[PDB]
Amino acid sequence: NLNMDLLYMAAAVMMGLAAIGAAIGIGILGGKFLEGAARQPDLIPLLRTQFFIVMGLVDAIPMIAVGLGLYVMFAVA
Amino acid sequence: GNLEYKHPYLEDRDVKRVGYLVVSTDRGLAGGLNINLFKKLLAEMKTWTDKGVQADL
Repeated sequence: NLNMDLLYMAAAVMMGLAAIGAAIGIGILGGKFLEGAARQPDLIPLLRTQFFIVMGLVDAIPMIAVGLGLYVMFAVA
Repeated sequence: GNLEYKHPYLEDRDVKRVGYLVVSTDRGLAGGLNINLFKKLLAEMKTWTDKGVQADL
């Protein structure tokens, strides 16, 4: 019935937007990591450390949205 | 340091001629001070002019 026709679109959007968000966020965040590394190599272990520390907090909402999108696209639909 | 630049003053090239900045006294009665220096300079300038490179003072 009509449910099959809207959910596969709603999830589509709900996850494409999170894609845009996480992609641009991580691109920007990693750009400064690379410039810092090229500026002062051998600090790379420390930059990588605190980069991954921060990056973990960037994925939160995008990944929540991905999870709920899938929870809809299959378990609801 | 952790970065480096291609500035001319920092890396060698083919010696085609040399410059000398010569410091001398303005007054006499100093003994051999000036002449030892000028003789050393003349010796090395002769070395360089043997290799066919001019020099400027």
